[PDB]
Amino acid sequence: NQQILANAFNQAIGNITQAFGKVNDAIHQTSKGLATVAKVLAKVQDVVNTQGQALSHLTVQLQNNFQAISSSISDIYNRLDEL
Amino acid sequence: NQQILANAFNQAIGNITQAFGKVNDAIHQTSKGLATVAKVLAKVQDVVNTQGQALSHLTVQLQNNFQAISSSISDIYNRLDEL
Amino acid sequence: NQQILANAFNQAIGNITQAFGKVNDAIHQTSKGLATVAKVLAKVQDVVNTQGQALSHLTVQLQNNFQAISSSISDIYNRLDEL
Amino acid sequence: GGVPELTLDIFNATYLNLTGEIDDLEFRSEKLHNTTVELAILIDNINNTLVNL
Amino acid sequence: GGVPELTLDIFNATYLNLTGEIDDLEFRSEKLHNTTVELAILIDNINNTLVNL
Amino acid sequence: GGVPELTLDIFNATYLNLTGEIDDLEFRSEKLHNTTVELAILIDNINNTLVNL
Repeated sequence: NQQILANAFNQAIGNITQAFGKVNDAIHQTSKGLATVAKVLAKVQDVVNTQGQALSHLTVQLQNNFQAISSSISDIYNRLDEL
Repeated sequence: NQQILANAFNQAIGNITQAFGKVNDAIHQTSKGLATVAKVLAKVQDVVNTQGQALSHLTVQLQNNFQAISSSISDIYNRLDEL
Repeated sequence: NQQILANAFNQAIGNITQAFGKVNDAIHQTSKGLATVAKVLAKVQDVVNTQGQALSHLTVQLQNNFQAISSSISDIYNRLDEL
Repeated sequence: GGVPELTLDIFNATYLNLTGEIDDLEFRSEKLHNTTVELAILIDNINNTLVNL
Repeated sequence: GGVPELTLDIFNATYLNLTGEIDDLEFRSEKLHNTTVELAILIDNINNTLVNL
Repeated sequence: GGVPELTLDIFNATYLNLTGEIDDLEFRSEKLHNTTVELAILIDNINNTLVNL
């Protein structure tokens, strides 16, 4: 009975250590996974922000351009009406 | 022998509880990690969608503007040719 | 004493199996979570890249348009000055 | 000089809808939290089986 | 009035390439799945060691 | 024909700031790593309790 119990214990222990090992592997995988996510975020932030900045700058430029064009057209019509 | 086994068991149990505690900490960390990801997504979705919307609207506006400019230029040339 | 130890062991084992089961559920959840992230990334990449491409193309188009407009205006002024 | 060709491609936005995924993440994060609570219980239960012979 | 200055900065897109990371995630998610299968085996094995004295 | 209406909406960018979240992820990933080291220790400790009767 005592040897039986001892054998059971040993078997349980081996299996338990193996189980914990597997869980440790999983934890390792998760660690890696989160770090990857962290890296991806950096990349997205940068591209996204760059795009936003460009878009903003683009609209400012466009506003300037269109304003100039409007002025030009007005002047052209003035000249035409004087003609 | 029986006391020896009993001592082994107790030692195993303490260590096993500690191991499970560590795994629990890891699970907690993972929970937090996923929630953070969930939050980040919301942010990205919004910025990205906003940018897309603006870009779309911008092109519509630009199309209108260029159409008007084309018409204007055509009229100007008509006037010039009449001159 | 031996029966007592045996009973303790059995109790420990049941609880230990349950604990491992819970950890397994957590691992499953994590697996699912990472896959979801992987899918989300694909989506973001695509939208973001599409937007970037459009923006780039848009600026090229705009440059062409403005160049043409500048030329047109120059010609108009030439005609006006000849008038 | 004539009227210039001023073409401009309209951008038709594809909207990023991440609410399902969101969400799915949210669900996972709370399932993992609930697991932590159950695991705390089970750990104290394993601790209760220490023999005193 | 003369010809107007109509400057326009060309946007040179930097493309987001997430395929490696993708991928790496995919790999992690399947490794975790495989862990669940092995852990189910090991759990049933621990259950088999219950004594009947 | 008169001067054309050439309206253009200025886009005011909202910047994506993910540094806190970053970061928070980074912190989680290293906490999980440290857990792996401690768990390796505890596993070898459980292995040391095998009886030889």
